[PDB]
Amino acid sequence: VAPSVQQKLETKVQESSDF
Amino acid sequence: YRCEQTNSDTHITYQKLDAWAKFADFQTRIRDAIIKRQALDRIMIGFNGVSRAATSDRVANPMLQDVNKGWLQNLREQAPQRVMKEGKAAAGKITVGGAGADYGNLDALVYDITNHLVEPWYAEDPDLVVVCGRNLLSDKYFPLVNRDRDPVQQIAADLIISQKRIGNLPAIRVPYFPANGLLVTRLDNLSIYYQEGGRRRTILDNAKRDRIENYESSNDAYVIEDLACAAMAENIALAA
Amino acid sequence: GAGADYGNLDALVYDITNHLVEPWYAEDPDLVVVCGRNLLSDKYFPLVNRDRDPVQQIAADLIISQKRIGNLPAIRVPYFPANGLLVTRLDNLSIYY
Amino acid sequence: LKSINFYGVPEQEGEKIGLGVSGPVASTTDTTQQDRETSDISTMDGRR
Repeated sequence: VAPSVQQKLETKVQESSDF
Repeated sequence: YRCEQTNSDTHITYQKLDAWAKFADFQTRIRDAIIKRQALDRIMIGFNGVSRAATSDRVANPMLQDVNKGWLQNLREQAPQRVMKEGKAAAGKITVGGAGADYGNLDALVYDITNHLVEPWYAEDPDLVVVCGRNLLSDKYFPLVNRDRDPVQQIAADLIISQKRIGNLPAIRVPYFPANGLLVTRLDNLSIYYQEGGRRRTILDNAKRDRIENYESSNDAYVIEDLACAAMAENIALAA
Repeated sequence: GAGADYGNLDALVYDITNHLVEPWYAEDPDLVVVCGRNLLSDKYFPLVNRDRDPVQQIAADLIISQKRIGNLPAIRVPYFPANGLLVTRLDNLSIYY
Repeated sequence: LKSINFYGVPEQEGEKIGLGVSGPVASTTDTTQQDRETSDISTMDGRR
């Protein structure tokens, strides 16, 4: 029907907390 | 200071675990992310915690204003003269040089705080810094370049933008700081007093509800070591 | 030109960087401002047109030497849209062939 | 164009999904008459 949409996984980086 | 309990808690439904089963490390990665989030969330309370309500409403106070007393609230309770709630003859706020004349730019406001609210023997401490969020610092440097400066002044403005100091004090980027607010203190003056042995970490595989749960009750207390060197301003109506 | 709405282009680049770019990547040293050659020309033009004093002239030459815009290096790129300005580290931009 | 990235993706379509969290996760609840209601914040959204 329609091609499979290949997916990778990005980790959404949060705000840096070195405070 | 009551090192009172905070109920950090995360559940992963079986459905989310199963539907993303192709990514082998999927589960682990969310754990890493949540660990990072938790630490960030920690400091977030430390500045937005206005009170500790018996029940947390994630919709009423999404800033976590009712989970604990952040350092800022301690100022607003103990030694409330440190909290410059309103400026000189303004209307329930601190205006800047846009409206007539009150503290001019932000530099004069932090200077006045440093030499009238911080204790004398700390006002000249080299380690005194100014904690601020993103709106006020960025918008403080903004009128350096928004005024159509001449080339020498543009070189100088770029240098000033490079130097993150507010007034004469080094500035600290801090996420989730209450906008229109400014803290002047030493970073060594701020502390987390958590109860040792208060790590009620537990990992529950709650099949009854079909979710992998994880509890961390943490007894913590956002405490300012000394109020001699912890001043602040609220409602910095930074006119544009 | 009229009022005060992001003043000179450097003020606009500063606001874009510090309000729209992620607050943690706002200071990546490789954050470069991608904009067409003609736009940089039109923003550096006032530095030499408004009849400034000689010491301001040498300062102007120094700035024109620095391709840096706002406070960020500017990448002169052909065929860029007129009256547009992108900002991103040049490793965001990928072509998946 | 020497600075642009060139990746040889072996498929016309596809997505990369960012795995974020929906905000604060830590809160407090008095369990005298309540539960430590646990909430999920893990969100994920993908570019195509």
